[PDB]
Amino acid sequence: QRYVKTWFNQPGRKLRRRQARQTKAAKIAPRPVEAIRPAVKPPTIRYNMKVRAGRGFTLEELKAAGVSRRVASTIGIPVDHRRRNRSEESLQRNVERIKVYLAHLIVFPRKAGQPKKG
Amino acid sequence: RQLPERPSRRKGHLSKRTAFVRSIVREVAGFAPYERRVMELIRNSQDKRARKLAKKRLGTLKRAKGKIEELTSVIQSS
Amino acid sequence: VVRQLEEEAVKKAARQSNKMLPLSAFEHAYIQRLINKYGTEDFESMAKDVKLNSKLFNGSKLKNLYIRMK
Amino acid sequence: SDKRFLLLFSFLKRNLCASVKYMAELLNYIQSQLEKLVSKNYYLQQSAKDGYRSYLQAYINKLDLAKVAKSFGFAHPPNVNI
Amino acid sequence: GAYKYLEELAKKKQSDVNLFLSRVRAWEYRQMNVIHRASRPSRPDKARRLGYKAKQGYVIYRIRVRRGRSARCTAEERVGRYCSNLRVLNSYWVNQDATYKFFEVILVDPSHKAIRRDPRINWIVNPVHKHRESRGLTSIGKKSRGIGKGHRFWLRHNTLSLRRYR
Amino acid sequence: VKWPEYIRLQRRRKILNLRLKVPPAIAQFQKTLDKNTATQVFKLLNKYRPETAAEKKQRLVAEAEAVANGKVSKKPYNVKYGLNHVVALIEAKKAKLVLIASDVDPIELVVFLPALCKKMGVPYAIVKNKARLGTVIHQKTAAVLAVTEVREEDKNELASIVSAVDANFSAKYDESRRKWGGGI
Amino acid sequence: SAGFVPIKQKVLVLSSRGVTYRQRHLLNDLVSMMPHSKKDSKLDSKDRLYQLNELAELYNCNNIFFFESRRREDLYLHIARAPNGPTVKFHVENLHTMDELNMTGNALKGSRPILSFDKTFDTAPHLKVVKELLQQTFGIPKGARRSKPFIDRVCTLTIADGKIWFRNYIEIGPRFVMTIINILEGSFGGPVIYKN
Amino acid sequence: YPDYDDFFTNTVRETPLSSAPEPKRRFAPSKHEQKRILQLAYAIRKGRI
RNA sequence: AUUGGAUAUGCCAUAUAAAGCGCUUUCGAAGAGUCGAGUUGUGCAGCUCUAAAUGGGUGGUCAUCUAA
RNA sequence: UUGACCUCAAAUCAGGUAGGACUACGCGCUGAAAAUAAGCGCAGGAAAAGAAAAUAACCAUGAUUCCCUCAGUAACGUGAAGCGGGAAAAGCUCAAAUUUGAAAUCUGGCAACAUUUCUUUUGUUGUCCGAGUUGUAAUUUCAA
Repeated sequence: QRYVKTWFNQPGRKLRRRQARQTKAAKIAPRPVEAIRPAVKPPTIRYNMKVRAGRGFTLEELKAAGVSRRVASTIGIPVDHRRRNRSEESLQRNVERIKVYLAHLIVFPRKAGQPKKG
Repeated sequence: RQLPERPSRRKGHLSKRTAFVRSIVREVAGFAPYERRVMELIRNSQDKRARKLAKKRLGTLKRAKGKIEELTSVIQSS
Repeated sequence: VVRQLEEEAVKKAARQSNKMLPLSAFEHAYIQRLINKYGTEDFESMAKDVKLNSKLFNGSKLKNLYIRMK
Repeated sequence: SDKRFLLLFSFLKRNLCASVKYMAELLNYIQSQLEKLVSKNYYLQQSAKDGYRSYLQAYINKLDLAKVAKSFGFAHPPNVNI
Repeated sequence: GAYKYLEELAKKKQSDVNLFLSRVRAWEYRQMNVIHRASRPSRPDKARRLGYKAKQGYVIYRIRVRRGRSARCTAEERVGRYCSNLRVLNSYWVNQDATYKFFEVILVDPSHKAIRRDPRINWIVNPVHKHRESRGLTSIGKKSRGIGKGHRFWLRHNTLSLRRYR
Repeated sequence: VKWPEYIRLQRRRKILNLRLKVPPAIAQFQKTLDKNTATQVFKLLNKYRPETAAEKKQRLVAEAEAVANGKVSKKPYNVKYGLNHVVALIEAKKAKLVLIASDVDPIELVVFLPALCKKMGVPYAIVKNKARLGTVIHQKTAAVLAVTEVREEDKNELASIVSAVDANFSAKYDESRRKWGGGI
Repeated sequence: SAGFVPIKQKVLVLSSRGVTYRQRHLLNDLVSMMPHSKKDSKLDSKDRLYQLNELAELYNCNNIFFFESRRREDLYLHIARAPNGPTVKFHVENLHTMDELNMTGNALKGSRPILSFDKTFDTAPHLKVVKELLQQTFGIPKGARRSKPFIDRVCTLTIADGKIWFRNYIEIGPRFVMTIINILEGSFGGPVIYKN
Repeated sequence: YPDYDDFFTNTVRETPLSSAPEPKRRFAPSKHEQKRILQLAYAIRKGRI
């Protein structure tokens, strides 16, 4: 029962993180605070009946959904080069996760580079 | 769903060059003390004594096995 | 606000829309000499040419330079 | 084996799938001279290398590969697979 | 590329060629100083793959240590103390004999404009990278102190998480 | 005469090489090309020297001013140098003649070269000293040169030299390359 | 040549990567118990046990005893004849070794022991083959190197509750319960002739 | 110290070691000199060289 | 008084270029006195020996990962 | 007789850098009567770890760290980990393949021209010397 961890900074850690959320999105307004995560099945027998947020959409999920790896991280769609679709169920649950995302997305135009000649 | 091959699992198959580069070094470098002793025992056909010597040197049977056919093929090519 | 963001978005896409690019004076001559001698549609023949097609441009880029001329 | 093309080239002059394409490409463009042009032409070299791939695959241990490549117009046999 | 041949030739460490060179070279180094600078890597492929480029800023030193902790780990700390203005990138085994093991130690200059401007070794200029060898951050440091992903590899034990509303 | 520690190191090392039983792969790098063929090899090579960084600029400015005012060539013919570049060329069988510096410091670099050039059937020779091969390419040192293709004008000279390297380097020795050097 | 002074019975011992300390002691104790057995370093493969036949031929061993440790807690003992022969795979638990002071039996090393087999061994056709193979392996061959002609130990094999209770006698300390699972007609593989 | 034995190099290997084709780099005029030339022209136009 | 990042607009711009994705009658290099075996000191380390290429590691013939 | 290099020196050579302090937290190493204290080395505003030579045995998960839970369980009085819930999220770079129709690369000297938290800071352009072919750029990193 030596050195103790005492949580008197729990209420101030609650606000420190709230202000960090406030500081972050204020820097990147139009875009959401967080990325979209996929929906994945937990890897056990106690938990395979539930759905939970994944780490990102695999290469094939984005390929069928219509975004390539390079343009999918710009618009905020994390990729997961580890995860892979072993069954058509997970493919369809996450392909139509990006479908609703790409419908609700307003990609603002950037600045182009136009050389004087061709 | 069948899945396309992940290119990491391709590892260790072989190459036409990496095999060729390994063949040249085998000839150029020569042979280690123990490989010289093992090779002589094959020429004298004391193979059972030869193979048991290899396992003592390397440590495992498959490693000892694999080196034997490397040297025997070298013998036939020579 | 969401409606305002939408019309602002499609506005800028309209202002910066002309992604088409012209041909520099070199290219203007470069594709003209190829088309003045290999007809206009035989993009496989121009690619195989060794003298006029010095840069060894593939057929896909030859059409790209063609449509870019108009 | 290293003079098959030369006989056809001479006979055609006297009586004037990919392998068929390779023959036409050289005939339109036209032994060291033949080997020089192919090694100096990019489009022609691709056809010639393809032609040897088809002929060797179509035909195994009997044919002299080095002479076969000389027939097509290459200095040495290319690193064709089978 | 020759670096393919060299690497497959450095595997056979007792063949006729390697044995001659080991005894010939281990004699050379033992006449030279214990920590002596090399004008070039004695293994231009192993140094190559560990982060050495033939360009100004990259420094090779050779060091022998008696046999009988980790020898590679001592090779870092002894040279890192010898060239005290230089960062320790990696190191490798070059030769051994019945008493010594010889290593070469790759060092870079944080103060060199050819290093401070190339964005693949800019990182080691940073202050956090002072004396990596003295803190177990080289490859032999991370391997030795168990740093490794897997099941094979204090205060979380002997504290009390005495929360507020317990 | 108390020698410096490094003079003693240089000379003892030289004596050591001639005394030990050198392996055959390192023994071949002591019996090299003769002197008459060496100057003849470099007589040709000094025709195909790559242009210096001084010439490569003075030439490229001429094109730039031609473009800048108002404005195509033939393949540049020169000698191929660099260990990785040359080793690739032999394997790709694009090299007509390989010249190997006799005294490369870590001998690991070229010890496999005579075997590889023999394997691909590329006529090779072990020319004396790297600094000779260095000056051909405008460098301090070259571990290996290789002639890959020469103009038709000098095609006859190269063929004449290649038959000499065959007769003077590979026809001679050959068997002596398979004996352990040193032991003297 | 092929063999000088060929003993009647020869054995080989193999060990697993993942055997606990208590599993290690059991192999060490039995190895010293059997003078006709030769100890060898570990075999890497987990399911490729066919390599044992080539090793036994290399060492001129007639019987192969592979100690396999599953999940780093159990111990599966497999015994098979050198040339073809039936392979018996069993899980050995309830093991006591010489590191237990509960048994204070003492005997000279290498002494040929007397085997007492229960009548239940011959009752079943499958158990009859196991009893004969165990008797042949446990029996110290005549003229074996380092063997002792005198006999001072007795080994009792009994079939009770489907588990063989290994008893050596005053008890020596080695007491294990082996549960025979499968008997394969081949050596470490092939067709299956019996199942648990 | 036995005599050198060549159990691999006693024969000459006719095919090239690599199977990959020749990229069009080695038949077209250099692109790298083109970057240099166009940068050289630009300095001339802008009055640097 | 210094500044962060966007926005509008002007002037230059090497675009003879560079990049993503369809397709393949082509190929796919992958880290050694290190893995590892024997023993010793408390996973790592010392000594003795010393590897391979669908190979190697780790799990339960399959799965999973691709160290130095 | 003259020169290439290779290795090795010397200089109050041109320009640089290291040391000592603080040490609450960091990373090592050494170590008692707890992997503790003391000792020793080394850093930063955080350090370390970190984009799987990872789990699992599923309908599978997917860098690291941290919190809760797992759990005083498992294994052997010591004392886990995966899964589960959360906080935060970001990915990447080399070596190994010929730029070979062109070392395309970089330090430095001088000369200019700008810029500046700043006359103190930071560069660009030209030009000469060198570095470098025993390999500096472009390209590629297995997800390919």
